Amino acid sequence: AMGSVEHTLADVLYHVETEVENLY
Amino acid sequence: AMGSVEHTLADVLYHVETEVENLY
Amino acid sequence: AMGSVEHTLADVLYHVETEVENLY
Amino acid sequence: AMGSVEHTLADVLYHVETEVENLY
Amino acid sequence: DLQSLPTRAYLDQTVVPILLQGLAVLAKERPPNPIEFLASYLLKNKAQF
Amino acid sequence: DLQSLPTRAYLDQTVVPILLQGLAVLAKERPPNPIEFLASYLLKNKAQ
Amino acid sequence: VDLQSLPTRAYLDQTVVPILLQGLAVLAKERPPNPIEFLASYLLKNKAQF
Amino acid sequence: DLQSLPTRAYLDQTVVPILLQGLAVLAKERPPNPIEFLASYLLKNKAQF
Amino acid sequence: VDLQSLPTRAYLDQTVVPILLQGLAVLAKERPPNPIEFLASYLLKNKAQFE
Amino acid sequence: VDLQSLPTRAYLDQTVVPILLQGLAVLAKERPPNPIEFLASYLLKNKAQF
Amino acid sequence: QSLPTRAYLDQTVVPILLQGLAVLAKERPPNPIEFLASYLLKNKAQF
Amino acid sequence: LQSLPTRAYLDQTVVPILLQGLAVLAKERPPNPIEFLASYLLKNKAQFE
Repeated sequence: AMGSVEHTLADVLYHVETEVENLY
Repeated sequence: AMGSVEHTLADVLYHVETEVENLY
Repeated sequence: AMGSVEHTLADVLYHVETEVENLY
Repeated sequence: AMGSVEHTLADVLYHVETEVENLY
Repeated sequence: DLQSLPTRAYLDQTVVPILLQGLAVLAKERPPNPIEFLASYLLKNKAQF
Repeated sequence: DLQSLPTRAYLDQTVVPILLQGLAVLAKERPPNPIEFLASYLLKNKAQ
Repeated sequence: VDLQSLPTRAYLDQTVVPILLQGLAVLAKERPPNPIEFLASYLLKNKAQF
Repeated sequence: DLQSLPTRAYLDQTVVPILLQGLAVLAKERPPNPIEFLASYLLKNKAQF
Repeated sequence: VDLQSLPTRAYLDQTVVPILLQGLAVLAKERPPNPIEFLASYLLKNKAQFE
Repeated sequence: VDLQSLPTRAYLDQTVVPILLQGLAVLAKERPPNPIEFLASYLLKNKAQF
Repeated sequence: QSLPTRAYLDQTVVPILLQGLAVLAKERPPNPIEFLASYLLKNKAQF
Repeated sequence: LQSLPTRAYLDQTVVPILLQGLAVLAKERPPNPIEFLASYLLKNKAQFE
């Protein structure tokens, strides 16, 4: 299930990219 | 105030990118 | 497995209680 | 913005109840 | 009661248990009409919840 | 596919959007028979 | 509930986020020659449903 | 080319910037018809992207 | 069901959620140099009113 | 990096949300006799790591 | 364990990956992969 | 590189090898998960940079 791994990494990337230090 | 907008768009992109049709 | 199902319903409930109409 | 506070706490609670140890 | 409860507590006192069991059965069998099937589960088991 | 999806992905691809909309409306209306109201919503809205 | 006084994120979430989710989903699936025009057309053609 | 890009990269190379500016203007002004306003922003500023 | 045997959500809702709501509200309003210390102190200064 | 001007949600997420995540997780797991006191003490005792 | 993939990764490596990639994005060293591996090994104990 | 947005940077540096790493990790499930991932990263680094 490559999809699950990709979803997991997407969660990680999303949280990193949406860090307050990264947005503002 | 760009941070809130960028955050919103990030949510959108996340949901689009993790669609089941795209992952599996 | 009930864990996955309960996780799903948890997502659903989270979105419902955090609907803009319910918070504000 | 009490809605914002409730949304934040909702995020926290959601995360806590969806810990794998609480689900599985 | 019910009506004056917070959103989550309301759903928890009304539809969450039957939805948990319903989604469990749905996820296990995976029938051709998942939504209709879920609704039918809800209706066929309402009295017990 | 479908059959072989993980459970979360399966439920998310089948019933979760309509459940989101349904439980939202349910929470708004708060009828005397919540289960019948929800099943009925799912049924009235199945096509979409 | 007034929309004028909502925080930015909540405002955008209550106005355009749902239609954008499905719009960008369809966009990503189809990938038309004129992406911006296609997205705008999607928004206009489905606004009523949101 | 675009056709062969991953989802995120495709959207980043096509519609993300104009959406940032559009959603920014939308959030600032908050017009009575937000979806139509956003679509109109996209159309009125497409040329710069 | 006693606290101990409640599901995670119900337990937190009956224990710390209200005081956390008020605490975070005041915190968000004041925005002190030490937000965590401020929140803990709020919790202590209002414990009795929240059981 | 100016906290002061952040939206409420972003402020709380940049200040107290992580420690609250770990704190309520521990709280839900242990369930002490005095949850509010226990929580305040958790925040004070782990403040430095956050 | 007997966990689904996502739950397994969420219980094992996701938090340390969150903090690791955040730090990576902040610093952006000449050695992204080596820096990340080193972050995981040096902070393994806290997770 | 230096000048990329957060996501594009992570995509150009560590995302592919992390995909392969998490795939193997999820498949094998060692007692070793974090150490195994770091070691995977190190042992396959050359093919990814």
